[PDB]
Amino acid sequence: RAIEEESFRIVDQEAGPHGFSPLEWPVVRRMIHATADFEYKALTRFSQGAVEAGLKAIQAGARILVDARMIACGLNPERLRLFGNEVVELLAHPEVVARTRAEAAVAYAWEKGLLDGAIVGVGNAPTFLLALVEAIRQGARPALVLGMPVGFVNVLEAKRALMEAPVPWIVTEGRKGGSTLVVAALHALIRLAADGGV
Amino acid sequence: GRAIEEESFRIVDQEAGPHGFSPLEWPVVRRMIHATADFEYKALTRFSQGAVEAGLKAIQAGARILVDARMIACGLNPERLRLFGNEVVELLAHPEVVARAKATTRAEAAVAYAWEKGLLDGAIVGVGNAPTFLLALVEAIRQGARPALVLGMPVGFVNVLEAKRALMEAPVPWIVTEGRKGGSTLVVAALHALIRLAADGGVDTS
Ligand SMILES: [Cl-]
Repeated sequence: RAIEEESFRIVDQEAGPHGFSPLEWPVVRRMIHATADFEYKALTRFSQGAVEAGLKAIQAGARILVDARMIACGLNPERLRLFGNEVVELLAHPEVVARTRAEAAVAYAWEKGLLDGAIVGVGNAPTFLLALVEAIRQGARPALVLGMPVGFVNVLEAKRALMEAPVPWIVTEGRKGGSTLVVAALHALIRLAADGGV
Repeated sequence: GRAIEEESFRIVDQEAGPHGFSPLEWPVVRRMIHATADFEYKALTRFSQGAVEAGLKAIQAGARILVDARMIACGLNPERLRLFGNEVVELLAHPEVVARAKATTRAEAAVAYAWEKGLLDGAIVGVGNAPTFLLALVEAIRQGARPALVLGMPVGFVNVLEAKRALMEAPVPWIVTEGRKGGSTLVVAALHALIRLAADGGVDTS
């Protein structure tokens, strides 16, 4: 229903003082909306041209590689079809499996040029985000990297690292983040990429 | 890999602080905080008398888990569902439910469907997304539905606060995240905590 609409109304109205470009506020709003946690207004950091990078990748029909099944099933298929984007839950792939399982996903990824131009969503595996910031140091170039691992170990470094990598990103500073934030930010990107950017 | 999780649980116990939870309730709250790195859940999480024990018992009975979102269904760990083989049923996205829905609230079809099919009795219900679902279910409870346990953790700004109140004054055990906070991740974490406690026969080995 329109509950979605009124919920966003309450979010903006209640958001308070926020400084985000017309294109990136919609991302933060959705994240706040999905968690009832206004602290994301302060924690969510974007790099230069993060959204455009996302909108283009999405429109370009890009592939969404995610680090958790919760993220895959969370992506509303009725939204993925619009630009027909392929979601790839690596860690659960039979090949990756057959062979930590986080590094096996990246390898299997650097072994097919998937990392290039793809939107990467990380909401759980900090180590995985490290097998990427290094893989980025080795040439791999994804369109956008959603660095939102939630956790207590390896999360600050993994994000610090990503905010230092030469690729577009959106991070949730600190220990906070998770599958819900990744999903929320993706649904927001697919929504704009379908609304022309308004 | 396993060590990291144990380590991470340690860290949450270290930074939790004074809390008013029981020995069986704590492992649940800890897991929810671990899953979100959000310490406010120590203060927002409320249990009903006998909720946890009601949960372990159902888990061990092989009780079904009915949820209001696919993220919850997929978020659950297959290896953990395997311990006591607890079938998971995603109602809101269910075929028949969506079918009935279109015909004539998809949240109403869900409960009505679940009830008619005899799925609510003995079941553990996980709500982290649809408030109107928790309201329908609560009304359905006043008509004779007896779920083993209900996790009322919808997140949001519309119908959320009242949906939880309607649950916290009902005749069924429950666990709620007070306020507007909650979500799929909280239900999954709470369920995983229940399964682990059950597997360990009610003893917090973590
Ligand atoms: Cl506190």
